[PDB]
Amino acid sequence: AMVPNVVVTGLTLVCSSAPGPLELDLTGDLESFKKQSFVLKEGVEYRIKISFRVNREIVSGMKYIQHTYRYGVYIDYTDYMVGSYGPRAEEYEFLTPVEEAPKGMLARGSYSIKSRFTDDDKTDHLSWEWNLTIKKDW
Repeated sequence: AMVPNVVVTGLTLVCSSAPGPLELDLTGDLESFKKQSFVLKEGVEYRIKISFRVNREIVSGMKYIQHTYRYGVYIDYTDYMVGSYGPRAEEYEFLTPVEEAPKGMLARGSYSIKSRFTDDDKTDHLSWEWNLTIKKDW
């Protein structure tokens, strides 16, 4: 111990009509993501996929949280129940239900997302910030 129990490894934006992969390596330098962004075409359906491993013991009440900002203004809170996961060699993948990108010129542009992977004990398994850009086109 300081053998971590949970290691959050990746964020993926799942979108069938995206021209390429939208992935964050969460084992890297988390700061660099603030000077990067993922593009989504306005109005499209997507899901967020969180890749994580459990090394030692059963974690209950896992939870994925997203705080969404536009120019530093707080505009949405979304949390998803992830559930209970036991230790395993193979990484787990949590997928959100379907979300939809907003639509219209006024809703276009870059949004800031503060992500948190936590649980019933409020453990900070991993906290990170990334950007989502909504455009007219890919």
